[PDB]
Amino acid sequence: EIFLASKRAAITYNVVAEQAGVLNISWIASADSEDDRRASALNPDGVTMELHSGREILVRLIRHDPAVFRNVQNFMTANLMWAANNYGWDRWTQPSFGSDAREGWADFGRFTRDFADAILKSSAQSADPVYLVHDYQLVGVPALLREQRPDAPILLFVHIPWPSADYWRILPKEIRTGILHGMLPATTIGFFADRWCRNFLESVADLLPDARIDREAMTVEWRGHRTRLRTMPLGYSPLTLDPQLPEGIEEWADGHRLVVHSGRTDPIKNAERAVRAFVLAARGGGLEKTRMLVRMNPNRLYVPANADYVHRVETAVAEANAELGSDTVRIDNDNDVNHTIACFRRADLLIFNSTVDGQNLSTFEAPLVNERDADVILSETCGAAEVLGEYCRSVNPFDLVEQAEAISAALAAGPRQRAEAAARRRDAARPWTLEAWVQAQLDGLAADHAARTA
Amino acid sequence: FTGSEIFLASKRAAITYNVVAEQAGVLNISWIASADSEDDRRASALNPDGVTMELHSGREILVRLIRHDPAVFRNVQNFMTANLMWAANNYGWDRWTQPSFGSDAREGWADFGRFTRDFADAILKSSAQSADPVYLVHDYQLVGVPALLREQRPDAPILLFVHIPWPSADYWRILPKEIRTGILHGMLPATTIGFFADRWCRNFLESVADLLPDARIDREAMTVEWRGHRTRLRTMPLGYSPLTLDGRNPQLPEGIEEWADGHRLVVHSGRTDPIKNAERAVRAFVLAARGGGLEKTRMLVRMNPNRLYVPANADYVHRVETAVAEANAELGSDTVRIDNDNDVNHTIACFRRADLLIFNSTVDGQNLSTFEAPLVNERDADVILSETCGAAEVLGEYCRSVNPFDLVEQAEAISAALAAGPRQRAEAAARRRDAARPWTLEAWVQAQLDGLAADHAAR
Ligand SMILES: OC[C@H]1O[C@H](O[C@H]2O[C@H](CO)[C@@H](O)[C@H](O)[C@H]2O)[C@H](O)[C@@H](O)[C@@H]1O
Ligand SMILES: OC[C@H]1O[C@H](O[C@H]2O[C@H](CO)[C@@H](O)[C@H](O)[C@H]2O)[C@H](O)[C@@H](O)[C@@H]1O
Ligand SMILES: [Mg+2]
Ligand SMILES: [Mg+2]
Ligand SMILES: [Mg+2]
Ligand SMILES: [Mg+2]
Ligand SMILES: [Mg+2]
Ligand SMILES: [Mg+2]
Ligand SMILES: [Mg+2]
Ligand SMILES: [Mg+2]
Ligand SMILES: [Mg+2]
Ligand SMILES: [Mg+2]
Ligand SMILES: [Mg+2]
Ligand SMILES: [Mg+2]
Ligand SMILES: [Mg+2]
Ligand SMILES: [Mg+2]
Ligand SMILES: [Mg+2]
Ligand SMILES: [Mg+2]
Ligand SMILES: [Mg+2]
Ligand SMILES: [Mg+2]
Repeated sequence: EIFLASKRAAITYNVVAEQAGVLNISWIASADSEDDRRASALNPDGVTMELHSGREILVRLIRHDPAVFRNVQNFMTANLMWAANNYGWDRWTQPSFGSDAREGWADFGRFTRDFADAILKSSAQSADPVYLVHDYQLVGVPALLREQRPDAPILLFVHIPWPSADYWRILPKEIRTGILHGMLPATTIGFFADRWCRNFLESVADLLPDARIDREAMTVEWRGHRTRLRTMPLGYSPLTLDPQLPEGIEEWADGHRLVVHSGRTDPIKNAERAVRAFVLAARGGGLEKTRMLVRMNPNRLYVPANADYVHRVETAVAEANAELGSDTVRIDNDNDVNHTIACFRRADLLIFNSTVDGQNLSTFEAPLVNERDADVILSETCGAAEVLGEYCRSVNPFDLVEQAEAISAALAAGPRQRAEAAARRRDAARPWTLEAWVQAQLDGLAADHAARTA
Repeated sequence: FTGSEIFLASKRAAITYNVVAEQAGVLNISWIASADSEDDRRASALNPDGVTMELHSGREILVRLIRHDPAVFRNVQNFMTANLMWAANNYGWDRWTQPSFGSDAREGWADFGRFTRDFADAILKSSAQSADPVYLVHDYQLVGVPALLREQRPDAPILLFVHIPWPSADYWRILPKEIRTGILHGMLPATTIGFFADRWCRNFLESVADLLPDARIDREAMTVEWRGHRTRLRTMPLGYSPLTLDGRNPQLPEGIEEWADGHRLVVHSGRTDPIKNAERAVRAFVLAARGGGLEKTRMLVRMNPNRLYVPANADYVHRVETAVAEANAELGSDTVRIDNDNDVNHTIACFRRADLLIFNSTVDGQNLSTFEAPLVNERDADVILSETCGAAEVLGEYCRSVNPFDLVEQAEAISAALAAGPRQRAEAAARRRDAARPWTLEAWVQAQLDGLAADHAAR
């Protein structure tokens, strides 16, 4: 009786996919490629997939209008909404919204309707449907489901940050209020971090004059709807972690301590500042036997900011080597999860210094697989820092001096200090499994639902 | 405050041989400010007690200039206060690419601690032969001063009044740890902290709650309790100084009256500062005009040069020039003009002539022009006002309140303002003047005194 939906499914012929497997339910997601459109058309029952975890799932892909989907993905969600929720605008010079934003918003409504139709069509014969709506791209869905199913439990879980009210307000009026209107009819809105729940509540208080927020209870009362905000942290999926280095890396790292920065090709991952911080720390000859690997996993390169970030990182690494000597810093840029885990295991120092991050799962996974008791530098603005920051070197991701000094201190630490820190850090990470988080969703929603309906 | 001597301090005294200057005039008290130059130091040495200065408003004040170490000051001014600190509180960083703080930021903090001890020392020396001093400390360069005054004058009323925004907690947190905490430690010992807008007070309380684990905030009482100090946050709006708006009819700058002659005139006016948002103003104008529709309309971008040595400000001027060049290329030659000077007679004259006034700041501590301009305007000009100006909390309901980042919204507001008839414009402008008129400098000074006295009484 549980229905699960999220936009992104990268199929070839994922946390939401693992959750589908845990609950043994179908997963409604978007067809993006032509192959998905064909597979979906040819397979009305859904497409079956085995995940690495060994879980096997059924995925129902929605065939959107291709132009609507193109605009929504490339412009609205991955670019505009991304910069709105992940703090990428300077205000002085960007953004400047024109007609494109309005057409994007209309297209967004159409995409939203596609998901609501799929979810309602699929649940139509269900007497007591439970709706789990995942991701920021589906923020419009709860209002549509609520209109048809006034009594259904609806969780909206957002995997990315929620920005401060002043920053949320950057968006065009129809969009900044329209998104909030779409979300509040949910029974429960979930984020990974208290800071995001707080920012959400402030955004609502600021923009919606009829809303009453309660900061202590973390609730909104708005036009009938009572909505509860919950923080439900996620760390890792053990079954997905249950590898070998990329080519050249083991021999290149052989006689050295290895610093690893790892993340998507997304500006929030902050590899440019990580490299510049390493350079400050290595500035001759502050460090001698150390190399740095920048592991990048290509993702949404249809966004200009993402392409431009890659170039900025490449430029920084070349400048690093020009300074520190040839082959001090390398980039390895592929989407092999096996390579990522291998890099995690080999690291002497792990850097997850994001400008901001909804959670950051790498900061749980990496210490859990690392067999060198690697120290971890973690940005204070990652959702993960609310659970793990006391066990890592928590840093301001904009301060190169602070980061360089953390790098230097981490590499100076002996194996006995590193052993003890790493043990505490693993102990803190270990409870935050995918299975526990799924349970947290259902438990939170069940509790809130009784009050929501009342 | 019977029996009290009041002391007023602020950094900026652009004296060549200002709101704080007018306040010194209102209260008949000396103004302690920074010697920027060699001339300033000489004048201050020659006149230990102070230099007499007539303001154009007609008031006469005594100004006492503090000699700083020349290098300390140039760095505090050029890098810290004109540039780094400005971007922090006026929202000029994208986070993805800027800022990246290096060793210069830590040295800058150290220099800032010096400039701060300079002011606190001078203030305390000046008040040393006073039994019951009252300290009015103005604007963001002096954020460190209240802690030092409190340390040496535990029972003195201290107001710190910040003229610029206070940013959201997440944004304030961009700053290096020593600075983001250090500045809060500096401010909280004040009896009262004032801002021009409620939003700034709210953001300040959030920053304190976020960074200072020892502090307790009350969002409704607007208070902080931290390590002993109870601090009250107050919103004290300021609009205009009537003594700068009376007197003879001002004259327009060279050629403007001719050029604007047969046309409706859109005026954007402001300092050469990215927050003033002229580039978007011009692009919104172009969207509203093209192609036909605003045929008898011209646009004047009045810029007042200030801090052009800051790269962000130089870049802004370049972007505006570029947008004006592109506007003219599109709409026809000489449709949009830039006119730059710091002539206040020219500014008032342009306010007077405007058919449409645009004050569309990306953010603004208050913006006083949005009060002055409707008060002197002779044409019932409409006002487009950014919702992110502190002024909008008082005047937003009486103007066309816009999201300053939305070109479509702004173009539609330009079109709607110019489509309005004389009776609608007359009625709107009368309500707008009525809403603006009470917010005088004199009333704001009284608000400072009244708030401080009340908060001090709650010792
Ligand atoms: O499509 C947006 C991103 O979704 C994922 O990342 C978000 O959700 C993660 C947990 O599922 C968080 O750790 C992270 O902070 C969020 O950005 C996905 O991992 C990314 O590849 C996507 O860009
Ligand atoms: O030195 C910073 C600026 O100070 C003034 O502007 C601030 O204070 C004004 C009121 O005194 C507000 O209207 C404005 O929003 C603030 O930015 C001064 O007018 C500016 O020239 C200075 O750059
Ligand atoms: Mg997307
Ligand atoms: Mg992007
Ligand atoms: Mg808001
Ligand atoms: Mg609600
Ligand atoms: Mg990543
Ligand atoms: Mg991304
Ligand atoms: Mg991105
Ligand atoms: Mg950098
Ligand atoms: Mg930290
Ligand atoms: Mg001077
Ligand atoms: Mg200054
Ligand atoms: Mg500052
Ligand atoms: Mg400051
Ligand atoms: Mg510091
Ligand atoms: Mg504290
Ligand atoms: Mg006056
Ligand atoms: Mg006169
Ligand atoms: Mg008090």
